[PDB]
Parts: sequence; structure tokens; C-alpha cells
Amino acid sequence: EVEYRAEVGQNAYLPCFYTPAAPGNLVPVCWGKGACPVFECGNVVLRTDERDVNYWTSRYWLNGDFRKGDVSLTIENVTLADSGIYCCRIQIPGIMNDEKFNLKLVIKPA
Amino acid sequence: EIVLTQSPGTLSLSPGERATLSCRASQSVSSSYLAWYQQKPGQAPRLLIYGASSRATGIPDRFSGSGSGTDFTLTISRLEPEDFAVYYCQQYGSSPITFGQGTRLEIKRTVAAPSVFIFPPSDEQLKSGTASVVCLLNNFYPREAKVQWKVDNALQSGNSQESVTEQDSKDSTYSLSSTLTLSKADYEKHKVYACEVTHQGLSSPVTKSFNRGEC
Amino acid sequence: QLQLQESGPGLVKPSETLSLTCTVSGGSISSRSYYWGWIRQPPGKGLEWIGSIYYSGFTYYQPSLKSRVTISVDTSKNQFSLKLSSVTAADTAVYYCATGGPYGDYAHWFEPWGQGTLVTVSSASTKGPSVFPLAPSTAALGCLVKDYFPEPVTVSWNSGALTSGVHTFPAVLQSSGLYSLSSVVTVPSSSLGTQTYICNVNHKPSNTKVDKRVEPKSC
Repeated sequence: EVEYRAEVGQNAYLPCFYTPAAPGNLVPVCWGKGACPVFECGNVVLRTDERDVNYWTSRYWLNGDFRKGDVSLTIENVTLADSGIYCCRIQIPGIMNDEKFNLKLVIKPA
Repeated sequence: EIVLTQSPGTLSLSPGERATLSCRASQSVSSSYLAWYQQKPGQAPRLLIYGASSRATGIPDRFSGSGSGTDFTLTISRLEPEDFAVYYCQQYGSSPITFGQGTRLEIKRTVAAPSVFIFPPSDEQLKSGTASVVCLLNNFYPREAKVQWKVDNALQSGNSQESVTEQDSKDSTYSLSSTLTLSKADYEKHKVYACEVTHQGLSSPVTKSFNRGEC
Repeated sequence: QLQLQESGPGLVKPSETLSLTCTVSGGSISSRSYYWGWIRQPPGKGLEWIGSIYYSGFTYYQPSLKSRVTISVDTSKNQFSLKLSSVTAADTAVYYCATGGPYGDYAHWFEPWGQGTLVTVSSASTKGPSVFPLAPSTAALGCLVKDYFPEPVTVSWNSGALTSGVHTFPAVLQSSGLYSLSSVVTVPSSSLGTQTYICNVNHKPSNTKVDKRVEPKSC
């Protein structure tokens, strides 16, 4: 059972990577809370197609080279309420099925 | 794919009664992810219920949804004439998104006999070689009605087409138009044009007629 | 409130491509946790989902149509579009755009919807109607809208100021392959000499508009 752990007040790291097989051109990516559902993400935590209205103040960030397929999620200043399954989902254009990763985050008290 | 089968295909109920509409799925629908829509004539579908049981904003309390697994219902209590519509279910627990084929709900009312009118062809149309004669049956209930065209007492068959409006959302009646099509040559060979209407609200058939060339 | 409006041709030839656009007003087509769908309804039949695109760009399609369907968004114009290639008569339908959201958990119900736009797939040429009077003698009068293709026509009376007692009937398809319909209105028999009754017929596929005044026939 793969679980990713962070301690309260730290930043969590949830790895997520895809093959950038459509070069140069943007690729839909979502992250949400809960296992990946039928389509896209449930309970979306961040956007990758454009910057959110409160971009600067959000705790959710993609700090990797997402251009090169690193869409790993940072969750800043975690609390116990952050524990749960997260969905990372990528749709390379034309693909038969999205690639869907369910990532389990366990926050531990400080 | 998940196939949705609605039953009954048609329903006819009086106002104030309760309608129970069924949607049955070919396999279990995940998470009660079933929605219901109302489609009035000429309009887009309107969402009534989502998630099997949650009412959409603006939808009256008399609409209720329930069910799970493969069997879902829509309940419409205290029916009103404006509830006439085709109702559709939709599942979104798996892709492709699919819809049932609909249940048509008619709202009953007391018997109303049609008012009947006959219209001769216009002189403008006759000049291009064809004559259309129109019989109108206005504001009747139930929908079943018989129109018999007669031309100098000869019963016409095969040379008419008709259509019926959707149920009126306020008075719950129907109206019907029948068009008899003849050549100008045939039209001008005959004199008495008549439409005979049979309907439950008429104790005997009603005939409306004109004589070609008279007013 | 979000409002959606379909636009595009009403007639497409078999093997050519159907293109429709949905213009969204009252809200941004790029708002988080919305999706935007196309659903069609063949005449007299039920509803078929064609596909959806999410605010984030994720697109999903009816599998049987995927090889022929493209859905895309123009955020600059607040529009989303459908292209369906290689159409046949199976693709004749009223096409609706629709939206759903904002969602928390995944969902894919639709509300609101556009108005729907009929697309007929046919090799036949467009033909505008001839409009003939249904003259009176309560009393009834009307207009007979004959020999047009494709559907639809709209009929109003007195530029939309007369709606009481109006009935506009479903069209019938004649053996010629052209449509015909009637629109009627009931009025006071004592009013026929004073008051004016005009039916306004609009057949958008042929850009044909006709205003027909209907009176008792003079004798």
C-alpha cells in the first residue's frame, strides 16, 4: 500500500509524471481530492490551463517541469484534514483513455 | 454501454394524481448517478433531478426521484396540466453518457368536442395546378378523432394528410389539421366539399361543407 | 444566469461536415469546474450525448462518433463548437449545446441548455414556401405554408401581438419530398370586417420571409 506522508505544517509532495508525447503543445492536466472519477477530476484543487484568480494565495502548486511531464503536486502547510486520496489525471490529445493516478496522502501530527 | 429502458412508454393521468415513471438500467449505475429531465414541446430538456434524488434549483417539491442499482423512479405528485411533457432519464456513472427513450405523460381532462372549420383552396394556389382543402378540428379531448373527406358524397382516401398539435399546456386539449390534395382539374370537376368529424364529444358526426364557387 | 445559443446551417449534404457553434453569455466558458456538452435528438426520437469538453480542456466523446467528431473551445469569443464529418441521414437531428456545473464531486447532468437547432442531412436543394390564405366566413382563419425544404418554418400572427387561440401545426412531409404546414387562429365572427390578421412566415434555410394578410373572401 503506497502512501505519501507529511507532517502537519510541512509541505506534502505527491509525484505524478506523464510521457509528453505531444511536443510543445499544451496537454490537459487536473488534480483533485478523491479517486479519479468517470471524467476529469472530482473536487478540483488547481488549474493548469491558466492561472487561478487567487493563484498567489493557494496552497496547491505544480513546482516541477510540467512542460516535460512532471505534474507532481505540492500541498503547502498541510493539516490533518489534507489526508486522503488525490487524483492526478492527464489527457494527451487523441488518447484512447486518460492516464489516471490515485495517490494516498497521510498527514501525521506534529 | 449502459442501456436505459423507460416504462411505461406512455402515461395518461388526471390532475392531482401521482405519476410514477420508471427507468431501468442494463447494469448497475454507479453512485446513484442518474438524472431526470422534462422536455416540453419545442423546448430543450429541463433538469428535474440529479444524483437519483436531489432536486435541481427551481424545481417544485412535487417532483421526487428515488432508486438505486438498476431501478430508478421519478414521481410527480399533484399533477398539473402543465406537467404534460416527455420525461427522460440519464445515467452518468459510466461513459458513454446515455439516456432512456422517454415516457410521454398526457394529462387527462373532461371530454371536449372539437369545433370544426373547412377552408377552400385559394385562387392563387389553383393557378399553379393544385388544390389544397383544409379541415380544422379545434380544441378537443381525447386525442382520438376521425376526419372523413367527401367530394360530392364520394369518400376520399389516400389523398389527405393530417397533423395534431401537442397537448395544450393550459386547457389540455388537442387540435388537428387535415389537408385534402387534388389537382386543379379534379377540384373544378366537383361541387360539394365536405369534412365529416367523429369524436367522443359529438353525439353524432359533425359535417362542415362548402360548394365550389359559392360564398 | 448562463445562456447558451446554437448557430450554424440547417442543411448539410451527405458526406460533408456539419459545423455548429454555441455562444455562451452570462458567464465565462473558462470558469472552474464546468463542462460543456453537445447532445442531439433525431426527430421523434430520444437524446444522444455526442461529447463534452471540460473547462480544463479534457474532452470525451460518444465512442461510435469519436472518429468523426471534434469539440473545441474558443475562450476569446466565449464559444464552443462541434464538427461532425462525413455526415449521413443518420445525423439529421436537433442539436443542443448544454452545460453543467459548478461541480464538486464529478457529475455530468446538464442545465441550462441551448434552444436546439435542427440540422437536416440531405442532397436536396433548399426551397422557400408558398403561403396561401385559409379564409374565414366564432370564426377561424389561417395560413397554409406549402412546399418548402428543409424544416423548420416559424409562423407568428400580427408580428407576435396575436397569440390567443393560435395553433401552428406540425408539418407533414408530402410525397414530393417537400413540407407543408398550417397555422390557424380563432377570432370573433363580428370582427372579420374591422380587424387585420397577418401571418408572418419565416423560413430561415431559404432566407424567405412572407407576411400574408388573411381576410374573408369577397363575393
